[PDB]
Amino acid sequence: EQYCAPDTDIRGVDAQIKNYLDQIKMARAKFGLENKYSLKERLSTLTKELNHWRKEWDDIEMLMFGDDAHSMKKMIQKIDS
Amino acid sequence: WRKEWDDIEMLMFGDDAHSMKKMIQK
Amino acid sequence: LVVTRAEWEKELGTDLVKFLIEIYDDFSKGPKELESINASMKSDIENVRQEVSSYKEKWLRDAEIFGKITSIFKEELLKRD
Repeated sequence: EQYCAPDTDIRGVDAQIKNYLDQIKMARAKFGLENKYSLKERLSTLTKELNHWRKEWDDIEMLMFGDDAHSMKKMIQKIDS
Repeated sequence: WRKEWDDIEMLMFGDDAHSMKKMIQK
Repeated sequence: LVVTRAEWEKELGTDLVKFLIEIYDDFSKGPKELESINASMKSDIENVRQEVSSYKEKWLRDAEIFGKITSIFKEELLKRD
């Protein structure tokens, strides 16, 4: 709206626009540059978490391995006969 | 009988894997 | 691909400066849009931290399982005898 103001000089308003456009670039750039990168660090943390989940699943498997071993003991009592 | 012996061997292998698992837990 | 001139650190943040020191980054999305996702992306990073805590809890459960696995381990040491 300042362009059509009565006493305004065009040069100054053009200068304001350049500063404004540059400020737009900087805020958007900072947010985007963080978003992905910080999120990528979080994703590496998530891959570590998935490895931990795999370890938990392996512990569950060892327990189920124990169940299998108990079933095997019952079976041995059975080639005993 | 051979299958039963193989199952016993697999149990021994699992016990071996058990030590590696304890090492990982440490 | 401009120069932050410590200003990049002043706005993006000092700590991040590590990787981007060791520009040409995307700015295609609207800064309002980027601000909204970064709220949500930060929320997702918090969710990832919560998931890491859950994985640690899973590891503790696995450790309780390992302590029962410990009697079996003692029997195995006796067998190795």
